[PDB]
Amino acid sequence: PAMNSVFSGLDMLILLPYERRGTRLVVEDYRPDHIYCIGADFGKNQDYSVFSVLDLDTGAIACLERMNGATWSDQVARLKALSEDYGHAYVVADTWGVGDAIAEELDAQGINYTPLPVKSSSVKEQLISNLALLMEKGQVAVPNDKTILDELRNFRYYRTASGNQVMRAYGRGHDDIVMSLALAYSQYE
Repeated sequence: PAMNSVFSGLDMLILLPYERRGTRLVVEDYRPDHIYCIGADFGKNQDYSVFSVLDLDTGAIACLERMNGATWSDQVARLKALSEDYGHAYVVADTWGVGDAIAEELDAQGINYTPLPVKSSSVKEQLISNLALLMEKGQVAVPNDKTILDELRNFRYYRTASGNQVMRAYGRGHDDIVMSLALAYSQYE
């Protein structure tokens, strides 16, 4: 890790085997005695959308779905299917700047969701610090997928011109997986 790495506890991250089924990485199938939620961010244009299914009873990711180039309606339909697959798991959705169509469609399609708009650096910092703390404590368990691990590894601290802290991917990288995981783990006690 570089000096400015956010996830200093990456050594305590539990790595899980999985089966790749198209856009899903499936660690385990639905356990009906457990309660699940899904962290969801939505991509515009060629950006990725990432849905992270978290078993709230074990603290482990059961399934992670990631894709780009999907229509807005297809993003919502895939989220609905994942929710239904995991017992009508509730969605923690980053609703900031998602647009009228997706907002209307979540409601119109009866998706079980709670809004968590990542509307400022302050909100992002709360989400991230919670994930990072849980990680150091050995409570975060994710699919052992190099893309996921690399995105976590490359998430770094910077400062703005006014001196405020910001967190973002190194170089010209992405953080859609990081934020999806943080949205899921925001619910974990």
